[PDB]
Amino acid sequence: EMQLQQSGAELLRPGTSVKLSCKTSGYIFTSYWIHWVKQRSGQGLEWIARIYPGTGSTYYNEKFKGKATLTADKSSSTAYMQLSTLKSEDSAVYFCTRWGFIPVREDYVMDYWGQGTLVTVSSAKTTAPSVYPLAPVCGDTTGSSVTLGCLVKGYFPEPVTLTWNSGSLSSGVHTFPAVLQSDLYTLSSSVTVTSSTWPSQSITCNVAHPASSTKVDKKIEP
Amino acid sequence: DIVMTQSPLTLSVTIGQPASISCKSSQSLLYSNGKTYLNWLLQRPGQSPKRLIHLVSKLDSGVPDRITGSGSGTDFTLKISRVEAADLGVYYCVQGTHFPYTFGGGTKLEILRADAAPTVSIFPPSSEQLTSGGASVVCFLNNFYPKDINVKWKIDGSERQNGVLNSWTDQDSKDSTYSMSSTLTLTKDEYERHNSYTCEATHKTSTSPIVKSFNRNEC
Ligand SMILES: O=C(O)CNC(=O)CCCP(=O)(O)Oc1ccc([N+](=O)[O-])cc1
Ligand SMILES: [Zn+2]
Ligand SMILES: [Zn+2]
Ligand SMILES: [Zn+2]
Ligand SMILES: [Zn+2]
Ligand SMILES: [Zn+2]
Ligand SMILES: [Zn+2]
Ligand SMILES: [Zn+2]
Repeated sequence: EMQLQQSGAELLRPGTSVKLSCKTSGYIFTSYWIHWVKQRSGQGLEWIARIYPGTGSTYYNEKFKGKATLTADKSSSTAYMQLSTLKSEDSAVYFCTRWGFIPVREDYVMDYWGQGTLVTVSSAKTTAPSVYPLAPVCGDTTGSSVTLGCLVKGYFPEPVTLTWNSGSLSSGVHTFPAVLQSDLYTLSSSVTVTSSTWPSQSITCNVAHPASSTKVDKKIEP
Repeated sequence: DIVMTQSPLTLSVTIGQPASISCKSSQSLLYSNGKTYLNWLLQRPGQSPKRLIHLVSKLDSGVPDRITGSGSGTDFTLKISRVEAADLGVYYCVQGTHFPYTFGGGTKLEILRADAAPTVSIFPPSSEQLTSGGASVVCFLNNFYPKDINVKWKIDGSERQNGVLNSWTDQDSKDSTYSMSSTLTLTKDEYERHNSYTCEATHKTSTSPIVKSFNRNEC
């Protein structure tokens, strides 16, 4: 089982630098090229560079010379990419991938990708979120079914993790993408259960904001 | 660098029907060794991209042969013979013939289903929030199709445009519907000065606006 695990989300101050890691397992690290790809705002992908861990040989997209530096630690099977002097355009998700093109064969083996690392370049302060329970009044959907919600607001930076009943409740759950407004994010999630479940049994919203080491659970009560 | 142009921007197809995506390049992608390094990738919602095709028409291992690729020179096409729900996501063509490697802008494939009217829920501010001097009124419009919808907030009969925060989910794999969240935030003091709070929506499934409201009072 071939796997690439990337480091966690980074919030970087303008003008500073960061080193992202891509830990691999399940294959011979020194025998394949590892490529790094950048993704901005969504549909915008760009190819950065590639390195052959066996020799240290690297090739860079001209645009990224001086911006990206690739290295690889053979003893730990980890590839790294250092980004220098961060600016607005560097806020993006970066992926590492064992692309699979075998130059000698002029053919390909399967591509495996890391999960991606989100980098946020900002000088804005880290702020813990306030979690608010949303119990129905009109948004009860009469009888039969009832929808509840959780409002997470005023935090920075992303991400925040939200589950219901510790992850035990995932059916009929809708978690909306966080939206930034005045240097703070707001996120919400709704969960629909049958009138027979709630309020009889408890429904709790679980929120974690790693950047501020905030872990909060909110019980939705009538 | 080679510019890659994809058409169309979005594709809306019903399950069982065929789909076709085009990718054009500014330079021929024929390498000097006679091979054409044109790849097609799929990025499913919330997932990393995955290669579907290499060398124009060769499928990667484990990729369904419902998918086929063709083309040469500067014109390429990806075709899906019969669309299934798992095909939802964004498709990109990427060329490796000319350094540096470049990608097309992407094409989003959305599953076209039967119209679905929104299930709307409205929530007044929690005691917790009021305590802090803030007041947010939340409206959830769940499981509707098409995605096109207009939401407006009205307080005591007048439209409120300031303080609104909207968010949408991507198309759901499980039922091909969309969901939306709309939050109106005001001070506790102003919140306590009005009576009726209305979440109003405009959607294909109704000739008149879809409404959900509540009147705040005490007892
Ligand atoms: O390098 C050149 O100048 C000559 N060309 C070659 O050697 C062929 C390279 C073919 P390829 O399909 O591996 O190119 C790529 C590599 C990574 C990509 N990605 O998206 O990660 C996208 C395309
Ligand atoms: Zn092949
Ligand atoms: Zn060239
Ligand atoms: Zn050339
Ligand atoms: Zn008034
Ligand atoms: Zn009045
Ligand atoms: Zn009023
Ligand atoms: Zn009044």
